[PDB]
Amino acid sequence: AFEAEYRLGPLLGKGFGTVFAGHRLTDRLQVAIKVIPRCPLEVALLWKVGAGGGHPGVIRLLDWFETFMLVLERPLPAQDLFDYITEKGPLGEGPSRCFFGQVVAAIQHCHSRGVVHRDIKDENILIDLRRGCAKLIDFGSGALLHDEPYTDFDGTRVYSPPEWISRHQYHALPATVWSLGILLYDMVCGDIPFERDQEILEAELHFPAHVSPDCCALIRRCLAPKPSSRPSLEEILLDPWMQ
Ligand SMILES: O=C(Nc1cnccc1O[C@H]1CCNC1)c1csc(-c2c(F)cccc2F)n1
Repeated sequence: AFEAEYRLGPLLGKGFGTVFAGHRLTDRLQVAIKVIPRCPLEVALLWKVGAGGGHPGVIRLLDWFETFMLVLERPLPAQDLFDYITEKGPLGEGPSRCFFGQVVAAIQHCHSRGVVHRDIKDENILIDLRRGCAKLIDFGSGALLHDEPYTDFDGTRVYSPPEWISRHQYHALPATVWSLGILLYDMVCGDIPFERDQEILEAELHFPAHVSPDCCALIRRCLAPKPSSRPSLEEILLDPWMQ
């Protein structure tokens, strides 16, 4: 059945499992097909967040199969943000604001469906380059959202907050916001702020000279060491740099 409705094209990336470009046979709609080995949570999380729309900041799930294979939308043309930055350098504050804005709303959306992505990072933001639009991908390591802390966590280390590194403490919202701060620093500076555990734990920020102080202040807020010092998502949207 899979091989009846869909044709796998080139490998696009191989942790998540593996993602391919493909087409849906009947109408040659372009899709991405994500293969996983060993029903997975990702399908459920994608369902919850897709259901009735749901959001333009989130890649839609279109179909899934056992043999596990997920059929995802594929904007044409598209590039993840990591590769974009590799090729083009930091986004610069005007387009970061817009993309950062979109990511935050996608995250808010997800939280509204009770889903925490838990792996926000630039490899996981797809830029749909026709519409000028960021989309969240890769829910393979997300969870259902709760007040209660986690240790279910298997994220990307360099986007993980100090209290996870130090205490194995994962609080969904503060850890999300921490990762947003990493991402934003990524976007405007062209690299992550902290490469090693020790750097995360110290959390010391040295901004390149080109980063505006407005952008600095927001990033410092998101990357506060103590998780309760961190803004909520609404505070971030209301930050003066975000206007
Ligand atoms: O779901 C996706 N991706 C993903 C999911 N789940 C886990 C990992 C995923 O991606 C990996 C490759 C790029 N970043 C991580 C996805 C949908 S469309 C797409 C995509 C594209 F349309 C053009 C170029 C590169 C692309 F990736 N990707």
